[PDB]
This record gives sequence, C-alpha cells and structure tokens, in this order.
Amino acid sequence: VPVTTAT
Amino acid sequence: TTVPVTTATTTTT
Amino acid sequence: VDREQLVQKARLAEQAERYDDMAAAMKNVTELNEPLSNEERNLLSVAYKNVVGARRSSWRVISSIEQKTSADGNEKKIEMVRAYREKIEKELEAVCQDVLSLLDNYLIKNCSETQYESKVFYLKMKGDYYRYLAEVATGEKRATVVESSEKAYSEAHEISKEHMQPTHPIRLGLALNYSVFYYEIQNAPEQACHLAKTAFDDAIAELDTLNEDSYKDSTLIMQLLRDNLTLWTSDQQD
Amino acid sequence: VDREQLVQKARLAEQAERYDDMAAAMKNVTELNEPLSNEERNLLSVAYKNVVGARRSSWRVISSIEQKTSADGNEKKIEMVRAYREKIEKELEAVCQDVLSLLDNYLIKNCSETQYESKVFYLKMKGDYYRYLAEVATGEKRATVVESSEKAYSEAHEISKEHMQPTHPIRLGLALNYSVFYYEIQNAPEQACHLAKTAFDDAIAELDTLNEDSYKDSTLIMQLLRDNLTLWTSDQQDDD
Ligand SMILES: *[C@@H]1O[C@H](CO)[C@@H](O)[C@H](O)[C@H]1NC(C)=O
Ligand SMILES: *[C@@H]1O[C@H](CO)[C@@H](O)[C@H](O)[C@H]1NC(C)=O
Repeated sequence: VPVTTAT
Repeated sequence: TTVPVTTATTTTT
Repeated sequence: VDREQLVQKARLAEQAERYDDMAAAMKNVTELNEPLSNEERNLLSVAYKNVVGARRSSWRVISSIEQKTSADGNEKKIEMVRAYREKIEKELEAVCQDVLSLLDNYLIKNCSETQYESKVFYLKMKGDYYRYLAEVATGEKRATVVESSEKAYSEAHEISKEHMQPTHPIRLGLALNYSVFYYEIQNAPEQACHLAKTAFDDAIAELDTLNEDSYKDSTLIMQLLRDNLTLWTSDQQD
Repeated sequence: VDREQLVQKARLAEQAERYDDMAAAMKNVTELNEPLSNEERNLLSVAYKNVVGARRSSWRVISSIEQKTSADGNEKKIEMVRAYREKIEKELEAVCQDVLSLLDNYLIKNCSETQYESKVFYLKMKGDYYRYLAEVATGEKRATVVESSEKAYSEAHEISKEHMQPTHPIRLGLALNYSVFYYEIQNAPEQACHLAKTAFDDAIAELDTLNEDSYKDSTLIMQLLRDNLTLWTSDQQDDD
C-alpha cells in the first residue's frame, strides 16, 4: 500500500 | 493515571 | 439539539480513539445542513477514514491468509476464511455508502462556486471511498465504482488546477491519492507516475509561494509523492 | 458450525485485530462445555483482554479530560464529558460480567481436582476482571469487587505455590497481576513489591526447572516483574 493523506 | 506492566497469555507451544 | 455539543463529542471521541462515536457525532452535525469549518471538515475525514481504514487493514489480512491457505487445499477452513472476508467486505461497503450518501446529499451538493476549497476536499473523499469499494469489488460491479471514483477525482483535479496553487495541501493531497488510484486500481503505472511527478514538480516551481502554516503541512505531503515515485519505479525495473 | 471452525475464526480474528469477533468465537467454544486447550485458553484471555483493554484505555483518557476541564468551569461540557465517561464505564462493566459468567459457569466449574494449572489460570483471570471493575467503581460497589478480586487471587496464589514450579509461566503471571492489584487497587506498595520480588527470586533459585516448551514465556514475565519493581520503587521515593 502506497502512502496517503486526509487532513 | 500511572500504570505498571502486566501479562495475559499462556504457553501455547 | 446543540451543534457545538456534538463537535465537542467528536473531539472527545477522537481522543479516546473511539471512531465509531466520532463518525456518528460528525454525521449528525452534517445532517444539520450547515457548512463545515476547516476543523469540522477534518474531524469528519479523520473519523470515517479510521472507521473504514481498520476494515481495509482487516480485509488485507484475511485476503493474504486466503491466498496462502488456498493452495493448502483444506475445504472447510477456506470456506470460513472467505466467509469472514465476506463479513468484513459488507461492513466496509456499508461505511463507504454511508459517507458517499453524506457527500452526495449534504456536502458536495450544497457548495457554491465560491467555496472551491471544500468542493475539492469533498470531491476527493468521494473518489477515495469509491476507490475503497473498488479494492474489494469484482466483475462488472468493480468497473462501475472505478468509473465513479475516476469521475470524482477527475472533477476534483479540474477545480484544483484552476483555483488552487500546486503548493496547497489539498491539491497535494488530491494528486497524491489520485495517482494511487491510477497505479493500484487502474494499473496504469506510467500515467500514475506522470501525475505524481507533475504534481510534485509543479510544487517546486512555485516553492517561494509558501505560507507559514502550509509551509510544513504541505511539504509533508510532497515527500509522500516522492516515496510513491520511489516504490513505483523500482517495481518496473524488475 | 464445527468446533474447529470456531477456534480458527478466533485465530483469524486475532490476526485481523478484530477482538470483538475473537472474544465472540471463544465464547461459543467455551459454552460447548468442553475443557479448553492451552492455545484455547490463550485465545480467550487475549480476546477479552483486548476488548476490555480498549475501554480502559479510553476511560483513562476521558477521566483525564474530566479533571483538566473541571477547572475551566463550563457546566455544559463537564456534563457531556461525564456523560461520555459513564457510557464507556457501562460498556466496560458489560464485558467484565460476561467473562466472569464464562469463568464461574463453565470454566472454573468443570475443573477437576488435578487440573491445578487450568484452575490457577482461570482464577487469576477472574481476579483480573474484578479488578477492572474496581478501577471504575466507588463506595460499596468498589468495596465488593475488590473483595471479590482478592478472593480470586488469594486462592490462585495457594494452588500455584503448592502445585507449580516458581518458573512456571502461569504461576509467574499470577504473581505479577496480583502484585499489580496490591499496588494499584489496595495501594499497598510493600505487599506489591514483596510479592513481585519473591516470585522473581524464587524463579532465579529454581531457574534450572525451565522447560524448553515455554522458557520464552516464563522469561518474559520475569522482566515485567523486575520492570514493575523498578517502576514501583521509583514512585515511593517521589512521595517521600
Ligand atoms: C492511504 O492509502 C490507501 C491505499 O490505497 C488508500 O486507499 C487511502 O485512501 C489512503 N488514505 C486516504 C486518507 O486517502
Ligand atoms: C495489564 O495492566 C493493567 C494495569 O496495570 C491491569 O489492570 C491488567 O489486568 C493487566 N493485564 C491483565 C491481563 O491482567
């Protein structure tokens, strides 16, 4: 799983 | 709150 | 029916690491049909991302165990694994539809053309949670959500390009997740690597256009874009 | 479903970190009225420990907020926080009564007088969850659970001291949690430190009695006992 973002 | 170390397991194998 | 009572419960729940209560509280707030602040947008994203993230993590583990014990050839064991995987899939699909309903009917719809920020953010989430569904979907069912996710990101990108600088944490966030959609779901590594680098390089070119706040928050996302470009290229050369 | 499919869902749920489902599978197993194996005792103890453990971790966060925000003076928030803490207390209490039901109705009951190892474990577990209740109880309610925790530990201590090697993991694990009970609940650091030291020394003395099958387990608890004794003896020098 590739890194990600939500903020 | 300040806590110490504990354990909850039995020897499987 | 006190709003700021709920938003307090969401924060309080976030601390106790109770994301079922946090998601619940924040869903109730959104149902009040009033726009969310930057903090309230976050409390919602965090809450649900955790709720669905724990399901995705639990799904990958059952899939892995189902890939390995499958070649083992134990009928009764495989069945319950697949059955348990089916259990978690339905819990996952249930949460995604819940958020997507909150998005399509409460959030995205009620956003004027003067709130381009929240527009992209919600559009990203619409794409993110449609992608979660694609990760477990099969047959013609999967093809449907892939297009749904593709259509959500695509629109989130157009608004970003035109009204947001490449150094914005939201445009960096969208480009990040959008690329992952191309590499993981579409299996189009060249278009994924392209979108990842194009977003990154576009952040470098206008690097001096940084605000003190987003100066740290947005650069944290850029390194993530590189980490993917690192792992993506190293897989092609094999 | 087959009894073997149950335990396999327990193993599986553990790996998927779904402990509510793990504690549910092992509950169905337990209700089958068959004695639990060594792995099955492990699966049960871990599943419920994780379930109840989460509530404890949250309750400590919430009760913490309740002390920091009590000085602010906003009676609209102090109420909603106190209301939340009670929500978590009910959830926690519910789990404890659930395990204690499994223990007293199925496990501890069907233990013959030559199953010392199993009985000492189930009892130690019983004392543990009565202590969890004592962490959120007050007044007469807190007094009753503490008394019930003591009665469980105390009986487990005698059966371990008499039928188990001081290097035995089960006996060691009891001395640990029991000592924790004294220091935290009873607030008797001398009794907590002594029991922890003794159970440790007695393990070193007969350290040649470590069986290969579970040397790793026994050795692990011993570190905790010392790490406890270190942590405790450092808290008594601050109060002085
Ligand atoms: C983190 O990466 C996973 C891997 O695909 C992705 O599904 C998820 O959406 C990412 N996190 C966020 C908040 O988008
Ligand atoms: C772990 O430590 C906590 C706090 O010291 C204690 O309440 C708990 O009982 C311990 N674990 C077990 C399985 O007893």
